[PDB]
Amino acid sequence: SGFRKMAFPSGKVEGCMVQVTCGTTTLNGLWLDDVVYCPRHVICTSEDMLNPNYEDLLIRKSNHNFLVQAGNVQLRVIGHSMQNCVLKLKVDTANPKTPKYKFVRIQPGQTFSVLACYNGSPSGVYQCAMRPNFTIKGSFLNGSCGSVGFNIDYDCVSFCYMHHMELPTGVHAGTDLEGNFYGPFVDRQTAQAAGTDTTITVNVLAWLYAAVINGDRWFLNRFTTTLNDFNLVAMKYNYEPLTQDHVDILGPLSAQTGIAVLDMCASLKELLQNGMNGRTILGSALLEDEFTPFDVVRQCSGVT
Amino acid sequence: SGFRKMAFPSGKVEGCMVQVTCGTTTLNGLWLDDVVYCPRHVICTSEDMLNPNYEDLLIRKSNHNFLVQAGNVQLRVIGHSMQNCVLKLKVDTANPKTPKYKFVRIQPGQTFSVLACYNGSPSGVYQCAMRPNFTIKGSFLNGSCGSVGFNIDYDCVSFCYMHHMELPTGVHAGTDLEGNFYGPFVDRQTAQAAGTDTTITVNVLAWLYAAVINGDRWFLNRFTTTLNDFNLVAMKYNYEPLTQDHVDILGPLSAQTGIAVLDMCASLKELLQNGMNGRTILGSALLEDEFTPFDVVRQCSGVT
Ligand SMILES: *CC(=O)NC1=NC(SC)=C(C#N)C2(CCCCC2)[C@@H]1C#N
Ligand SMILES: *CC(=O)NC1=NC(SC)=C(C#N)C2(CCCCC2)[C@@H]1C#N
Repeated sequence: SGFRKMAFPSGKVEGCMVQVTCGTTTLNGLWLDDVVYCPRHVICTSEDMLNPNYEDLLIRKSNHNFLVQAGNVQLRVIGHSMQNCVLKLKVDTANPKTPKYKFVRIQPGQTFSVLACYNGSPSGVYQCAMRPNFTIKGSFLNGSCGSVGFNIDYDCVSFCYMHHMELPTGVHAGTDLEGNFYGPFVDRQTAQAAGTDTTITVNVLAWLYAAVINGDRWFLNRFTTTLNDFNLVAMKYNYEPLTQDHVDILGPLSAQTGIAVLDMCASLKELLQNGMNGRTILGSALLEDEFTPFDVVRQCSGVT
Repeated sequence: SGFRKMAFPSGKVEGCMVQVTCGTTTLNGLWLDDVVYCPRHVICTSEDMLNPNYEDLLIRKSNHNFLVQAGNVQLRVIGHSMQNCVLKLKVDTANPKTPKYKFVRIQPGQTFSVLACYNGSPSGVYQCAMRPNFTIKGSFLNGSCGSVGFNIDYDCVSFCYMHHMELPTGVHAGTDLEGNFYGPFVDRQTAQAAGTDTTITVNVLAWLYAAVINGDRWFLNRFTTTLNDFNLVAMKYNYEPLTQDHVDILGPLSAQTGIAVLDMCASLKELLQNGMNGRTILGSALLEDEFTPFDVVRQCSGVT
């Protein structure tokens, strides 16, 4: 029993972290096979970030201008290319610590672990979600760009995120491992405002099921509702609309607890309309939306 | 910017996790050098746990009765000994993945990361604190016993906890790496009730400083207080008494923010007396007490 915001074990990603320096700018890189992936703005100075033309700045860079350090050993760069907002540095040595991996572009509401890094060295690991406005509420200081987000399925690491930017509001923006930003963000130091950070309804429901499984059941009420009625309430409280796909995804949690998805929806509806009344659910005084239904299943069943 | 419940990168501990089987009971072990550490109740059946005499049960066990599996390879057990509530299995092979390590017995209020494991395989990593009643609010399912808690300083892993038990209330109890339980707990399936789970005052203050550093400053008020006045309020709200040692430990946070420790104490006092009034601090609707002052410094400064 007990329910925690759990991140995946980070060792498989720790063994891929390198330092990438180009001129005076240094950031984190990800060494997978004989390639190093890093934000393309490793070729920029702080002044360049105001209005960078990456194609023009990259013309003035050769393989030897990129320094890649793995721990303390220097990897020889034998090729370089820009792919969207990431640079791919072909090195002469395959990473001996390359785990089984895939690059995945996740959907909003999906969760992943971030291995926060500075100078190619790992400092911490935390769990977070791709917000519905395509930002992440990370914890990143200067020097963390290039840190990646990932999920682990048995022995396979699915890299889903690379840290590139911090918006003026303190939220973070980045790309998948193909260099495409999540959301409408750009790698430029210009005012980029995020849209409404709505709550991930299916995740709140999933966490409400985990609460029931762990004995926190005070919030369970005597009512039910329909998807349309629930959605009218969810729209009022800036919650994402719930779909039949989300109901199907909640199926195993509904089966395990004996609580119909729409019955939990009605419980959530009353919580939105009345508040927690000074009470907690799983040690939280607010409704948690950064546990997907699969995260709850994994944590409540013990998937290694 | 951004503040997250961050755990240490777990790779150095992942490479030490083994499976220990004795008869039909299997739990997690920690392989450091040529020794494997695990809960002594690996020699017990579920019936034995009702009233075990470990010394008597251990007489009927030889080196060959303990099976140790590292990933999938079988380590040869060449010695065994009981040290308090842990068994030490001397194996014929030194762990090639042994990081730099120390065994430390932590004080209540201290935080550490837990690498939750099942069958010697890691499933997740989370951050938690040794509560003032010597329990931990972990997340452990059947098969997780033997999972360890640790802190990392540069390249050195300080192991501080080993999971041994779940109390009837859902909280967890365990030992340091010398087999001594934190608190008055015993490795017996008998009713053990925990004492008052009080709030770690110095950690709440430390998290209030992290909030100020990250821009959440609504709670800062126009008052100050004394240690004695603050402590009268802290006693009323089941908060630990704050000492001059705790004030000294908060010194760097006080220096960085320009907020005197007793001024933050007065802010905390008003928060205890009025509540949050529906507001959040660092995305939390309650006061967080599982970040030590050192954790805040590390996260807000970028220690790898
Ligand atoms: C996202 C990020 O922080 N980018 C960085 N840009 C630049 S100039 C394009 C930097 C420089 N020099 C640093 C790397 C060194 C520390 C200061 C920021 C980063 C990073 N990370
Ligand atoms: C702390 C804990 O869970 N202990 C266990 N005891 C016993 S009997 C002494 C077990 C058995 N058999 C298991 C290990 C296998 C899964 C069921 C529980 C554990 C554990 N862990």
